[PDB]
Amino acid sequence: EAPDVKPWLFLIKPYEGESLSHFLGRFRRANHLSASGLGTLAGIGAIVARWERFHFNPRPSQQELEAIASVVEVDAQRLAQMLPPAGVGMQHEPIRLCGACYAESPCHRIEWQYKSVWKCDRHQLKILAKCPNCQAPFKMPALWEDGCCHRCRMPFAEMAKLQK
Amino acid sequence: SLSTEATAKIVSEFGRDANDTGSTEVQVALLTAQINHLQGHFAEHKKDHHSRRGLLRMVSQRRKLLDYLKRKDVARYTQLIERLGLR
Amino acid sequence: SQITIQARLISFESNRQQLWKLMADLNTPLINELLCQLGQHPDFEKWQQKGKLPSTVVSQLCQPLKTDPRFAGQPSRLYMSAIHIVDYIYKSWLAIQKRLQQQLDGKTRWLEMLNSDAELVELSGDTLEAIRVKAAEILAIAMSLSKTLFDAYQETEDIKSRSAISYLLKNGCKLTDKEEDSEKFAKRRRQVEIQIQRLTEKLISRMPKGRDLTNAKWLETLLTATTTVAEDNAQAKRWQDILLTRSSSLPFPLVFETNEDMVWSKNQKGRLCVHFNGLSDLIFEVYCGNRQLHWFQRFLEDQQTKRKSKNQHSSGLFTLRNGHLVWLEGEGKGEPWNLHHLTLYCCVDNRLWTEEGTEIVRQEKADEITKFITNMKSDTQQALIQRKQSTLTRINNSFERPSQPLYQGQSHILVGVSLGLEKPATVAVVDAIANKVLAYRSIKQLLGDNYELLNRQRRQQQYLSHERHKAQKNFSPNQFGASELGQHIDRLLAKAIVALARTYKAGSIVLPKLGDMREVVQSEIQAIAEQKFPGYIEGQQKYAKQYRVNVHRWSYGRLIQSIQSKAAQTGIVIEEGKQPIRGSPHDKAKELALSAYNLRL
RNA sequence: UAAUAGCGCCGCAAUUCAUGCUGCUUGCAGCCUCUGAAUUUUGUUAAAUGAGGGUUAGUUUGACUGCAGUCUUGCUUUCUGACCCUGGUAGCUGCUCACCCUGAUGCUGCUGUCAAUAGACAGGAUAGGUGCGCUCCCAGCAAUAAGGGCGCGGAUGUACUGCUG
Repeated sequence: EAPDVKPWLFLIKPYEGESLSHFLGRFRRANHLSASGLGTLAGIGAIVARWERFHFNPRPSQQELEAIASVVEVDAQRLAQMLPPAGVGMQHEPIRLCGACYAESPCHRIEWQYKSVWKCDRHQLKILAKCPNCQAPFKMPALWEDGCCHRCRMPFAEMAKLQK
Repeated sequence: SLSTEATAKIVSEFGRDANDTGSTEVQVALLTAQINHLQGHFAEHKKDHHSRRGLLRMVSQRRKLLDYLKRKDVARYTQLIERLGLR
Repeated sequence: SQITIQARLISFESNRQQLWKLMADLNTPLINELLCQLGQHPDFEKWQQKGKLPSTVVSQLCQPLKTDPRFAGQPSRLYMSAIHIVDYIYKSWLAIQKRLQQQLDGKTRWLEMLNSDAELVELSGDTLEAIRVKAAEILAIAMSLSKTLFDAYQETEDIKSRSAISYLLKNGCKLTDKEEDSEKFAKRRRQVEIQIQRLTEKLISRMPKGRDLTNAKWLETLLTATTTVAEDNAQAKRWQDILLTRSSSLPFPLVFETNEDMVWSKNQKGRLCVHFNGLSDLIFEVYCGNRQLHWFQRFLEDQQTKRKSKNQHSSGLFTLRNGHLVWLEGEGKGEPWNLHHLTLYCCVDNRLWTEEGTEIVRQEKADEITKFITNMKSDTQQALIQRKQSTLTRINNSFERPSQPLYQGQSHILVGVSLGLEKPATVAVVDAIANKVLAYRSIKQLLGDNYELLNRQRRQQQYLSHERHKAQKNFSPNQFGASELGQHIDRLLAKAIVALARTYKAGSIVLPKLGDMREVVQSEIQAIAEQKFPGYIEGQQKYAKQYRVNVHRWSYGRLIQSIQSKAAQTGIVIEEGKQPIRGSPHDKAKELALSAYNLRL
């Protein structure tokens, strides 16, 4: 039997602005889970495999974010900060990257998917929508395991040099 | 769809250089040429429900290319709208 | 009791073209008078609350449109046809909306009331037995039981002891010892939540749309969308939803609600003819098969009999009741009045055919008119009464008509009809005082020589559904289905069931209270599918497609109507009862008829 | 060559009774010669169902009067028969395709002759697989379900059937 221990997971701390797709992706590498495995563990079923693709057509409800909060140990109000604010239209087709800031914080920021964002203000640089050398489109942010282009294997931190 | 000569004629007039095969001004000029020829047929053969699918795609593509060009460069957008007689 | 018969009308172009021009011009105030209530009218939400249109409002919107430069060219009877149709469009639509509002409330009460056994213990602060004892007291007080229990829950909250009334209601107005599975309860409570959601999605219905023949909105939208740039995705889709819309090719029919507003005659050639009030220049010739001619001769004989008798007989007993004049769609090319086909549909009360049946309608109207006059007891009201008193005296003067003794059945012999998915009908004839089944029929007997047609219907539905899919992917216009075959099979069964009822001298035919089976199944399969594909909504919809589709194709309302019509033409009473959930198709039919007999008192 | 399986129908072989068949006890006994329900089985020049697309104001199902005599109309549909075709050039128009892998409610599948090019000519609803059919299965193709791989120019502030025709 257990040596008097409370039930646990490899919890992770969220970064200052990462997207819910990227955060769930990290959580299911810190713990070795499949997307449907994490959805099953949370009790919300196949829902998680939409959110990793930014398929928020029906948006994440309060009850679904609370279910994930019970697994990932982040409250529903901090999970909501990893999604667009009410009426801020995002686009989920082109995944986009600053890359200059990815050296300061290795994450996909939610703000790069807003229809209103075209340049990163911390660095005053145009946002990328494909690998600057091989023109490949980026994988969904849950899959950013290596932090580099999947085709030509160029680090995202080096794409700082090739933009604007 | 357009004849070979008609495409070559349209890309040579909206292309900014001999290199433009498909800048946003060339792509909107080819969709505009198609839409005009398609409105002259689809208003006559009102029963042709396979051509309404073609028109509604082709108009919706033009609008996306125009909205992109509007934000990218308003001067290029204004000149393109004039040259195509759009409002 | 009513039936509709039909004939094509033939007349030289000038007459078929002049009538088309009046109907293409009349079709337009049929649209403007819907818009004058669709958006213009300020009281509209008061009508949606009451469920009924005020009896004069459409006439008060039409009266000033009679002088409109666009609408002024039409006879007084074509405006009454417009007022009729628009009255019936809203008088239907408001009555659809009111029953949906009533169902949404009538289940919103139940979703609050439906509690698990553990929730009743928490909400009462007491034992589930204390709840069983109070439920036994409530039945003792009560002894319309279900209605009384809902009243006793609305009123009489009684320190939350009405929780025991909810315990009766969820148990079907009975005591239960068993304590329920929370998974079965979760499925049950979820079905109610799904029905509430779907009723709101339905209650938010579209307003009535008129038949715009002009294409003007479509042509304006085409030249807009091709020459201009939308400012929004919503505007670009608003133009798409217009451009995809198929426009109507036929005007609304004329409705002539007064039987005398059709005048009949015999042509020199011996053919029958007709003309309409306000169109008395345009003679039309009747063309119909001899299988229906006897009514069109009767129309002219009813008219001649009144005219030969100085109006001392009333059209209150004319065999014709009302006519609907409609253009049926033709094929190929030509002007609309040369391409389409004038068809006159006559409503006929079939029991006016015979003298013994005419006497029923004489007594029915004489009682209704006597009551109306005594309920009235105004200016023009004085003339309305004189018209009613004059109908009440004239209706006693008989037309010379065919004689046939009325059918009479045994008050103890009933035909039970059981409907289902696999067996569309199955029949048990019961002598209810003997408790003896006189006969049973399964489908192979109940339409005999025609039993190949059920297998044909299932082949044709399956074959044609696949061809329609293949055709849609290619944009072919060829789109066909088994609907007329299903209509024929439902009529073969309706004749055979009533022939069997006559054979055994049955006093009545018994039909099940099936109700809204389609919506019930749709919520049951969804509450279940949500447990097997959680979060994967596309998998939930795919769960039992063939079962849900077969229930949406199940023609039970059309078979129930087909039997009603043929039974009432024969004179056999229709009765109803609860259809058993378990037993064979025969046992269902047996217990259904016996239940309807037990409900006599 | 292949199509073994699965699913839906069609009868055929049985078994069990009745809504049936002999009696009078008007409710029992008795069996399956019929007419019917239920289960199981089967694919034997058994039997029965059997969707390539089209064609007639077609015939019969009708009304009235004592089963005989009068009158009769050509409407809207479902089958069974029979016959015909398996198309022609003159414009307009949608979709699809750089090139590959997976192969979809994807397309194609008859007889004979000439070519053995991908197509003509002459027959034809027997027309890939079984008693008969399918979204199933076999064979060929697969750009015109979808996903993934990925070459060279334009564009590259999110647009990109936008190029390779």
